[PDB]
Amino acid sequence: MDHAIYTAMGAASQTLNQQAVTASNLANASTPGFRAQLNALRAVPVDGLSLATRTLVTASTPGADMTPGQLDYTSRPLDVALQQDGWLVVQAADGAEGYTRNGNIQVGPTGQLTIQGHPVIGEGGPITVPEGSEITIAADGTISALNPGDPPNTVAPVGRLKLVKAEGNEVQRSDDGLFRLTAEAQAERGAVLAADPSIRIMSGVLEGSNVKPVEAMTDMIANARRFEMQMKVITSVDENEGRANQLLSM
Amino acid sequence: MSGVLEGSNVKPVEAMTDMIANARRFEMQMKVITSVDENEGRANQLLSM
Amino acid sequence: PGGVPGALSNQPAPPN
Amino acid sequence: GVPGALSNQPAPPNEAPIATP
Amino acid sequence: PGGVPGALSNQPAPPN
Amino acid sequence: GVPGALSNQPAPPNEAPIATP
Amino acid sequence: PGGVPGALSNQPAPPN
Amino acid sequence: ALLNIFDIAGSALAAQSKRLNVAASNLANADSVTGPDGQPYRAKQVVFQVDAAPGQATGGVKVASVIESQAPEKLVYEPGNPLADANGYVKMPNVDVVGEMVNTMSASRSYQANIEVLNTVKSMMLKTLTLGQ
Amino acid sequence: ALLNIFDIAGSALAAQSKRLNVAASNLANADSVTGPDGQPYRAKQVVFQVDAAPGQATGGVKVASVIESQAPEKLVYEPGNPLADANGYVKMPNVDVVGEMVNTMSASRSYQANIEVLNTVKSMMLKTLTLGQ
Amino acid sequence: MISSLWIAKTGLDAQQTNMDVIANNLANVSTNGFKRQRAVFEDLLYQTIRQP
Repeated sequence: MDHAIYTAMGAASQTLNQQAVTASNLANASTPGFRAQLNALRAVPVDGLSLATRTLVTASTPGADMTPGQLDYTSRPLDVALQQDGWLVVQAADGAEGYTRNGNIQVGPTGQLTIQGHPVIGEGGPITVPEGSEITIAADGTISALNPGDPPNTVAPVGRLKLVKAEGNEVQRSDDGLFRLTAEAQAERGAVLAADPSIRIMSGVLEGSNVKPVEAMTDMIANARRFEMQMKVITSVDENEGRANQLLSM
Repeated sequence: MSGVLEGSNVKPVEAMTDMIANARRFEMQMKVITSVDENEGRANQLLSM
Repeated sequence: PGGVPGALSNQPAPPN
Repeated sequence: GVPGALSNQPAPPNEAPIATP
Repeated sequence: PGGVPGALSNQPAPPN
Repeated sequence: GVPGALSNQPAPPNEAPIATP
Repeated sequence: PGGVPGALSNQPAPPN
Repeated sequence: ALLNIFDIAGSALAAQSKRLNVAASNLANADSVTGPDGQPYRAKQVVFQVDAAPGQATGGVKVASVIESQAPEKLVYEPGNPLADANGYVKMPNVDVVGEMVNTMSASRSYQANIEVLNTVKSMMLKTLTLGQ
Repeated sequence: ALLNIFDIAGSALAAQSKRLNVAASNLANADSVTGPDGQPYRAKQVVFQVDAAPGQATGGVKVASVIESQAPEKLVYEPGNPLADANGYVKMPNVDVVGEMVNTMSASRSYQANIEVLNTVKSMMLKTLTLGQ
Repeated sequence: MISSLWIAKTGLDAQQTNMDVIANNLANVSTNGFKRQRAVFEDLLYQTIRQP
C-alpha cells in the first residue's frame, strides 16, 4: 500500500487514546484530592533516505495538573486540605513512601490513621492515635487527642503530620494514583522529602478534583473533528490504491 | 419489610451504552463482510483463460 | 528480518 | 541518489525516536 | 460425510 | 509440516469447544 | 521556476 | 510447485488472507470477556517474512507464526465478576479497533494487487506459447 | 528503464503520493505541542519542479525538497507549560485544516488521472505491438 | 468497551451512585437520630502504555 494510511491510522488511534485519558479525567470529577492528567500530541518524524515526508503522531501525558481544586466545607475535624504546592505523605502499597492531596483521614478501631486505606506518615513513621479518641488537627499539622470521659483539659499533642513541598515538574503519578519523586528530582532532593515547616493545612475542608470542564469539552470536540479528518484520508488512500492496482493489469 | 414493593434493577446507563456499542460494532462487521465479498470477485476472475 | 506487519510495528515505542 | 533509482548500497535503518536523547 | 453448509455449521454449538 | 505442502497422512479433525473440557 | 504546490501558492499574500 | 511468479503471488495471497482473517477475528472479539480457559482474548498478529531459501534475496511472503500482543490488557473495575482478580479488576482485550479496520482495508488492497499480478503473469505466459506461431 | 510516458506518469504518481503523505502528516499533527527536541511542529509542504532533464520543459513532476512553512507559529497562553517562552506563550502549528483536506482531495484526483493516463498509454502500445497483425 | 465508552460509563455510574446517596440523605430528613451519608470516590489503577 501507500503507507500514508498508516499515518492517518496512527493519528486516529492516538486520538482515541487522548479521548480515553479525557474520559478518565471526567469520571473523576468528584474524586477528593484528584490531579487531572495532561494529554498532548507529539510528532515523531521518521528518519531515513529521501524526502522526509512522513511524521507520525503519538499521544503523551506530560505529568499532571497541580492547580488546587475546590475546597468543600465539611464540618469534620479529620478532613484537612493542604496549602497550594503542598502534599501529605502516606505509606504506599509496597511499603514505600508516597504523596497525596486527599485529606479524608480515617481512624481505625485500633487507632491508626489512614488515607484511602494507606497508613498516614507522621513525623516518625505511621501515626497511631489513642483508641476511640477525638482528634483535632492544627494549622501546621500537630494532632491533639481528647480521650472521651476525661475533661477537655486532657487535650495534648500526639504527633505531627508530615507535609512536604513539591512542584509538578518533580513528581510523577505511579500506577496506583500516588505521586512519587521523579528520578532527576529524587537524585537532587534525596530519597525522602524533608518536611517543610512553612506548609499550612486547613482542618474541616476537603479538596476536590481540579478537572476543568471547559477544557475537557473543547478537547472532546477537537478530538472528534480530528478523528473524522484522519478518517477522510484513510478513505482517500483506500480508493487511490484500489485504482492504482489497475496499472498491474495487461 | 412489609408495605413496600421491590421493582426492577435494570440500569438505563448500562443498557444505553451497550446498545450504542452494539450498533457501532455491527457496522464494522458489515464493513468486513463487504470487503471480503469485494475481494472474492477478483480472485474468481483469476480462473479465466 | 521481519516482524508484525501492521499496527504493532508502525507505532512509536520506547527503546530496548 | 534520486528517489526511485538504483544504488550500490542499502538504505540506512529506519527509526522513529519518541524522545531524543 | 457432510452436513448443513454455511451459517448453521460455522456457528458455535453446545457439545453433543 | 510446512503449510501448502503434501503429506501422506490426513489432517487431524479440528474442534472448537466453547468451554474448557 | 516552480514553488510550493497547492495550499501555500493559492492564497492572497502580501507583496515580497 | 507453482512455477515461479505463480508461487510468489500465491504465497502473497495466502499470507494476506491470513492477515485479514486475523484482523477480522480481532474485530469480532473486541468485547470478549473470556475464553474457554477463562483467559481474556489477546489480540493476534501475523508475522510476515520472506522465503528465499535456495540462495536468493527475494522469494515472496510467508507467515512465520501468529503471536499474541504484549500491549497491557485493559483493566475494568468489576468486583462481582467471577473472573475479577484480588483487586476486583477484569482483563479485557487490547484490540485497537481503528488499527484492525485499517489492516482489513490494506490487506484487501494488497490482496487485489497480487491478484492483478498473477492474472497479468498468466496472460504473458499464455502469449508466450504462441512464439513464432 | 522506464520509457517516455511511463516515466512521466510514474514521476507524477510518486510526487502526488508524496504530496498526499505530507498533507496527511500536516493534518495528523495539527495539534501537536512539541517535537522530539522541544521545537514545535512546523507545517511541511512539497516543492514541485519539472523533470526537464536538460533541454525539454516537457517532463513529469519531481519533488525538489520538502520545505517547512516559515509563517509565524500560532501562539497560545500557557505559563505553566515548560515550553513557554519568557512571555508565557507556547508555539502551536500553523496548519490550515481546510487547506490540508483540499490538498488531499487534489492529490487523490491527480493520482487517479495519471493512473488513467498510464493505463491508456499501456493499452495503446500493447496494441502497437501487433502492427500489421 | 473501546476504553472510552467504558471510562465514561464508569463515571456515569459513579455520579448515579452519588445521586442515590444524596436522595437517601434527603428522604431521611425527618427520621430521628439519622447520620448523613457522604460518598467517597477513588480512581482505579492507571495503565502505563510507554515509559518516560
